Amino acid sequence: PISPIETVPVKLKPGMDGPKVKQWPLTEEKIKALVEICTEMEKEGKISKIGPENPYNTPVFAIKKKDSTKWRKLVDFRELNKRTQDFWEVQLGIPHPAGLKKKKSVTVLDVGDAYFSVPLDEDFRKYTAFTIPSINNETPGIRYQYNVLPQGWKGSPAIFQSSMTKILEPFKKQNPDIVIYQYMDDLYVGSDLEIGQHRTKIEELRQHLLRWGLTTPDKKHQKEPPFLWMGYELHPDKWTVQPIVLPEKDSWTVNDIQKLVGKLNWASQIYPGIKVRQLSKLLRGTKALTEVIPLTEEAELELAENREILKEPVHGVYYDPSKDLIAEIQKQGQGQWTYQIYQEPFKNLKTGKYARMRGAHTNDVKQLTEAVQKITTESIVIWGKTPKFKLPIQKETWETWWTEYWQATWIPEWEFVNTPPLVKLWYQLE
Amino acid sequence: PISPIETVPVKLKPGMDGPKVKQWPLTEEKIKALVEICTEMEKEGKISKIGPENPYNTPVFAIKKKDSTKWRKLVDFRELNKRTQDFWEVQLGIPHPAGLKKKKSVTVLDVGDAYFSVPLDEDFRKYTAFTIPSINNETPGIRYQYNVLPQGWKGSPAIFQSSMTKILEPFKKQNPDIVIYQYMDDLYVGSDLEIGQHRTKIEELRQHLLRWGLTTPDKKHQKEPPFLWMGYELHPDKWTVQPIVLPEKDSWTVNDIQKLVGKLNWASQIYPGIKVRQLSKLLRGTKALTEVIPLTEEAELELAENREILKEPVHGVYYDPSKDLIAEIQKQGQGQWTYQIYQEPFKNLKTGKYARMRGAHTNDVKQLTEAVQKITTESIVIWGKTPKFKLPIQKETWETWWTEYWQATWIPEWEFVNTPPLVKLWYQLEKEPIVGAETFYVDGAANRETKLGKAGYVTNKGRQKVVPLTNTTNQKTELQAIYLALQDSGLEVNIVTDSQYALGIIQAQPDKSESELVNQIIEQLIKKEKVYLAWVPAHKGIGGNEQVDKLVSAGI
Ligand SMILES: COc1ccc2c(c1)N(C(=O)OC(C)C)[C@@H](CSC)C(=S)N2
Repeated sequence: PISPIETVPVKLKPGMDGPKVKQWPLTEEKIKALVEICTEMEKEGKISKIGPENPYNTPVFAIKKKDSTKWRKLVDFRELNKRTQDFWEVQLGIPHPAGLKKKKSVTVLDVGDAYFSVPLDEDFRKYTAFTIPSINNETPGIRYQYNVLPQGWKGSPAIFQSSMTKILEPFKKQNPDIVIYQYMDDLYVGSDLEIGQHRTKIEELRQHLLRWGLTTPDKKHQKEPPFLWMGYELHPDKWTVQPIVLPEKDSWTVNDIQKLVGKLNWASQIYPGIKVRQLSKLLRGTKALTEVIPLTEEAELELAENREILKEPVHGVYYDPSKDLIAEIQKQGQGQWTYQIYQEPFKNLKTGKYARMRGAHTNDVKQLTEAVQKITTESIVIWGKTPKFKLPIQKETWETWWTEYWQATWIPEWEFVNTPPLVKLWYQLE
Repeated sequence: PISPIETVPVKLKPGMDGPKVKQWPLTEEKIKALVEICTEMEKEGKISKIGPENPYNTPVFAIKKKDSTKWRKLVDFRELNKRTQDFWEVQLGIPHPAGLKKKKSVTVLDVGDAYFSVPLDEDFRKYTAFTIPSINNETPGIRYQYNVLPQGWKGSPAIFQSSMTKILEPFKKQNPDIVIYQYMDDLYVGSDLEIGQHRTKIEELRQHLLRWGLTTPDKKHQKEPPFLWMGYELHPDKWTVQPIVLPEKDSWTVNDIQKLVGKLNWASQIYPGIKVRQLSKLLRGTKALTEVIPLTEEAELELAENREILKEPVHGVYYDPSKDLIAEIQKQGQGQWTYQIYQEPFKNLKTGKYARMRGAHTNDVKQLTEAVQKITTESIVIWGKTPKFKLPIQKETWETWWTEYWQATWIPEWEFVNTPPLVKLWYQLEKEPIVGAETFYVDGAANRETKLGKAGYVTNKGRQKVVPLTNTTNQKTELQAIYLALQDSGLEVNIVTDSQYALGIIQAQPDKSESELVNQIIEQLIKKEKVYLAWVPAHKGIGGNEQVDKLVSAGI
């Protein structure tokens, strides 16, 4: 009933062992959804049960992708990558086409089902074992192991890479200017064509992807206030940045100036060397806050210097490939959030203000997850690596609620904030 | 009585090899206590005496534990335990009683020596070799080899809890709803069958087992309804912990206060209302378990306040998947919260307490929402759902600590209760600077090595002051300076701060602390009308530092 092919020997990183992470306790409907999934899949020869001689592990979640009807399985393969894929970031790495970031319209298709065909190594499979949880620790785990290529794993598209180049060939030349990037189970596609023209260029690739095998890009549809009609069209052309909204109407009083001296004093270790003195001496006295005080003659030379230096940075943008991006988000209000993608503290590689409606759900843990997803697809298109997040949230709250509004394939590494920053003043690029 | 079940493949970590020793040569009687047991253990096929060609070994303790009537041994696999591979942990926890269902009739079957029945893979058996030499040294080389899972041995409980999950499998399939559970040497079978009909399913089981190899002499379900499961006292329709007798002394060491803080803790599952704060508060001295600590009077005040609720017993209900799950939380003061969880009103399912520690200045609204989580987490871990919350907090003071807090929070379905100790905001600072109100520039300084501070302020209308301090940290002092500054203002005030620390500590608008210093600022804030807290950087002449830190100047 089968069709046996050939295997690429996968082995372990510098004297390492397999991940022995632990399965975070799961809801009920979800544990039901996971067995609904894993059993048909067991029939499909994809996965299979193991015994005690395999002590490894990896988290399993359940997500309702796009719109409510059926659940998707997710595997926090974050540790195995950390194990195996940092040697397969070399031996078998997928190069990042650094022009994807310039191409007017990027789209993402879920080409993750294409791997479930490729068999995985008889000797390696143990490290992909995952366990399905039980309510109230009654029964011992439903313990599976992967036969084929795991759709989560970062070392899967690396294997299928060979096959992916061969299958996309006809398209890449019939459509030359199109830049295609393969990150995980995703296929990022980018052109210089306008909406109408690019949207079909993608259907083209879809059908091409259909015919040429059973690789299939899952149907896309939904309708949120923001146009989510066709595809997940990112527009790398609008990548411009100026969150720092310096108050034009604020240097009227003493308090305004006290604020104006504070924001600026951060732009000191960010923008090496700034002149603020002639302004500060204007409130050198112990005066009343609401005192509507005019600025001094030599003061404008401090405001407008920095006010024009707030129009052109210098060294910052330098991406070291032997180091990694760190994304830090900070809440700003009812809908808007602000992020900072650096790599070595204070040197901003990219900043922006995530937002959404005030008349919407206005839910904190909805926006945070939908912002985490954004910060990241952006960093794929740009750096080809997922950032380490510095989250403004309770460790234990996130662990509960993330897997709910997480309509996404990959899972970036994370961290949570212990202290209250002064960075969420009006907007601030740390 | 070897079983004919699919055995499991065990290996030793690569690079290694099985252990090899030679034990402390024993004499006449002790060997007579081993030859008897071993040469009838081989008859039952658990071991096998393979002589030459096997180079390994292990020792034999002839341990008649307690003082048994029949001699018993125990082979210490300490060295093998290191060499063998890693197994998947069976002990993935404990099914907590609160999430158990009312399975009418229940029984427990003793699968105690059901380890020696399951077989060990045919290749690993050699690494379990052990030898026993004679007194006279006449016929040495008396060495067996283990056929089944030996005692202790890393993989034993692993392989067993897996072999027996395959054994019960056809039974469980044929006849479901007759729910099975298993832990080490127990079989907790129970259903909704009228005793005799339940007494059949048990004997059915007891014979399936006897057919699969593992004998179970639990003479016709020989185990009574009241159970001692890992401390838990179990009755066929409710639960609690039975023995929980915490004595008192007159001069106890830390060694004994830790057991004390233990029991009171455990008892927190059922007994509505309990706090182990002050009993642990003094445990700071993580010294030796021999040093005596003269318990504070506030710890007895609590130890006794516990002993009452603890004396007169409390009962525990089971779960009903159809009946709601609703929990409520009461403020028990001192940054200590307590919660109870119910389906059918009043009668309790599970109770427990939350209490923030090691990191003060925390908000009550915040301390509330932290507790809720602790619960929302404990729910999913047990029942598989989330409790509809019943909370002592006004919506208009909550959404003001959702829309006002930096970190992001999230509490599911929750509804308003009514209890005298309401959780809400006692105060709140201004956003725009106040008009007319006196502007107090605050300053504070101290010694990095002379430890003698100076507090004080200056006002927009030439109104100075300085209150010298001693044994006060720079941090405390910057804090003391604002309090000072608070005291000398009318109804509405403005305060420009030196410190970011003090700023960011008064911004979060806390309430409780042991530091009378911060508690005293709090009290000023609560009675004041409109408070505004500004901020300017130190070491940069911002504000009025020129003359402001020229007055609070020390001699160094
Ligand atoms: C007095 O014994 C009991 C009363 C109520 C229950 C149990 C035991 N339960 C159990 O696992 O026992 C311990 C080891 C956790 C389970 C299944 S027992 C077939 C259930 S659903 N309710």
